[PDB]
Amino acid sequence: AITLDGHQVEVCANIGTPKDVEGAERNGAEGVGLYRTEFLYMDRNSLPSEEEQFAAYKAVAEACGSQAVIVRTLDIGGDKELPYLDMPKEMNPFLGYRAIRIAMDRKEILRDQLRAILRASAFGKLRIMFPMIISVEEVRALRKEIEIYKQELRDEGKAFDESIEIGVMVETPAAATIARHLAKEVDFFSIGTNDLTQYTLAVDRMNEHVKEYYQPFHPSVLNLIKQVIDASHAEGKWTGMCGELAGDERATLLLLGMGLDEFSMSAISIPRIKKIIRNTNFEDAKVLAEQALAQPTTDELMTLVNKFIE
Amino acid sequence: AITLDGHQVEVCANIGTPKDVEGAERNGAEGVGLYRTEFLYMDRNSLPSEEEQFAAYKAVAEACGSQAVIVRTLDIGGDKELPYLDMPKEMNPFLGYRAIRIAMDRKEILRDQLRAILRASAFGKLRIMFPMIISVEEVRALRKEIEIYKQELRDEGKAFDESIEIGVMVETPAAATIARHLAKEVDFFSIGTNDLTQYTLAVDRMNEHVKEYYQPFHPSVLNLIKQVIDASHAEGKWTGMCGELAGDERATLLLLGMGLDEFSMSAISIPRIKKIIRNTNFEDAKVLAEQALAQPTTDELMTLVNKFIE
Ligand SMILES: [Mg+2]
Ligand SMILES: [Mg+2]
Repeated sequence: AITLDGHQVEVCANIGTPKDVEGAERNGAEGVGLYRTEFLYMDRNSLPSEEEQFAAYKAVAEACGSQAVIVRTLDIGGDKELPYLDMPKEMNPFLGYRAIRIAMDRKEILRDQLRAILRASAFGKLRIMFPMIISVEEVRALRKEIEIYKQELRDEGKAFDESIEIGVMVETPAAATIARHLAKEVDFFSIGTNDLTQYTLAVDRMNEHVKEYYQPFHPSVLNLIKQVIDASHAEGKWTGMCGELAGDERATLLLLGMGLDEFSMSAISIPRIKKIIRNTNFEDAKVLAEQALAQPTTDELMTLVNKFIE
Repeated sequence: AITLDGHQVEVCANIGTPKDVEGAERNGAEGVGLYRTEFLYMDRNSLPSEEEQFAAYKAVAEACGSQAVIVRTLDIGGDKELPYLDMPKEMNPFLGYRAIRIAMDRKEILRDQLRAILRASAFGKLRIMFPMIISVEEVRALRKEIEIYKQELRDEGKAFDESIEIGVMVETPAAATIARHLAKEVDFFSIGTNDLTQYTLAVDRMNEHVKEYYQPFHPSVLNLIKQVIDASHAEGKWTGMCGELAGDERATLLLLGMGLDEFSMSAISIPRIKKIIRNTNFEDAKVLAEQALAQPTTDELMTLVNKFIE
C-alpha cells in the first residue's frame, strides 16, 4: 500500500494454518507477515517430522505465488500442555524454557524445522523468523546451524533457497535494546508487540488482577518499537509488526509515522488498514509520531493520536 | 567514598530488619540504600499494623543517626508468601499481582505502610522507594495518596518529614525507558538489577532450565542502567543500585564509569567495594564504560571489562 505522498508499506496477513491463506487472498494481503507453526506440534503424540512440516511449508510457499511468507519457528512453552514434549513444570513459563530456547537445547527440533523450511523455500519466497531472541550470540549460533543445514541439503541433493532471509521476531526488551547490533546480523525484524508489551510492562495480560496494566500504547513500548525500526533502517534493513497493534486502526497513522515498513494482521483487518494508509500523509504522520512518543503517560499519548485522527 | 580524581559516590548497606544496622555500621556503611520491608509481612497470619511497622521504621531511622535510609515498600506477591491475603494462583507471578500493584488495589496496605514511614520520618532521614513501577501515572497516584496521608497525620497531630523524598526502584524495562519522564517527578532512582535483568532478558533466574540466560552483564541490561543514570542526571537527580550487581567487584569500575551515584549492598561487601572505588580513576572508568556498553555480546563486554581491570 502507498500513502498519499508516495510512501510504500507492505500490508500482510498473519496465518495460523495453510487454510487461512484463502482469507488472506480474499482480503487483499500483499504477503504473509507471520506464519505460525504451532499447529504442527499440537494435538499429537509425537514431534512433527521434517517431511510433515515440509508438506505444510511447501503448500503455503506455492499458495502465495510470488509473495513472501515469513515462517516463525516453534514459539511454544510449558504454559501449553503438550505431554510428548516433556516440558518441565515452571513457576513463570512466560520467562522460561520456551520457543527458541527449546529448539536450541533439543537440536532435533531446530534441525527438523529449519531443514523443512529450507527445502520448502525452493518453491516460493520464504523467510525464517526466530522468536524469543535476547542476544546477538543466539543469532550467530542459529546462522551457523542454518549454514550447516544448507550444506547437508546440498550433500543430499535437495533444493533450497541459498539466499533465504533471516529475521528476529523482536518481543523481548533485550532485543529491542540491542537492535542496532542485531540489525547487522539479520535481514529484518518483526515486532511481536503483544509479548513486547507484556515483558516491558512486566504484566501477564491473562492475569485477571493485573490485566489493566497491559497497554500496547504505553510510551515505553512505542519508544522501544521506534528504536527497533530506526536500528533496522540504519543498517539498510526493514521492520514489520505482526503483533495485534498492527491491525489496530487507532495505531496505523502512528506506526506509519514511526517508519514501520510492514503491517501484518488477521486478514479481515487488511482492507481497513490499507484504506487508512492510502489516505494518510507520511510526512504529517512522522510529525505526529514524534509528538506522540514524547508524551509521559499512555493517556496523554493516546489523547494526542486520537485528536490527530479526528 | 571518593575516587582518586575526586568523584564522590555513596556506599550504603542493604538491610532487611533493624538488626542488620549493626553490621552495616561495623562495615562502614555511609547509609542504607535499601531497607526491605518484607520481614514485616512474612512469617505471620495477619497484615502488619501501622504501629508495628512504625516501630521497625523508627528504630532504623534512629539507629542510623544522620544517615539516610531508603525504605522500599511491600515488594512481594503470591499465596505462598502472603497466604493470609488469599492471593489467587498465578501462571506467571513474576508478571502478576505483586508489590505496588497489591498496595494500590488494597489501599489499607498502602495506607498502613506509608503512614508508618511518614511517622517514622520524624525520627531520621527516611526516603520512600516504590518497586515495580512502570508508569508516570502510578507515581502521580502514589503521590496523591501520600498527600492524603500527610494531611491525616497533620489532623492527628503526628510529626512527619514534610519534604520526605520519593523514589522509584527501577526493575521494569518500562521504567528504564521512560526514565527521563519519571526523573521529573521523583527524587531518585535505585536500580534493582536482579529483577531488571530477569524482565529485560525474559528469564526467571530460579528456573534451572534457563538459568544460563540470566546475565546481569548483558549489554541490554547495562545500557538500560546507563539510560536511567543519564536521565536522572539530566533532571538534577541521582541513581543508586541496590541489586546484587552493586556488591560485585567485577562491576564496580564499570558502574562507576557509567556514572552510578550510590552503591548499596550486603554490609559485608562494603569494605571491598569501597576500596575499589577509592583506588579508581572516574575519568578512566568513564572511557571504559563507554567502550564496554558498545559491545554486542555479554562475553565481549565482560572480556573488555576484565582486561581493563587486569
Ligand atoms: Mg512470545
Ligand atoms: Mg522485584
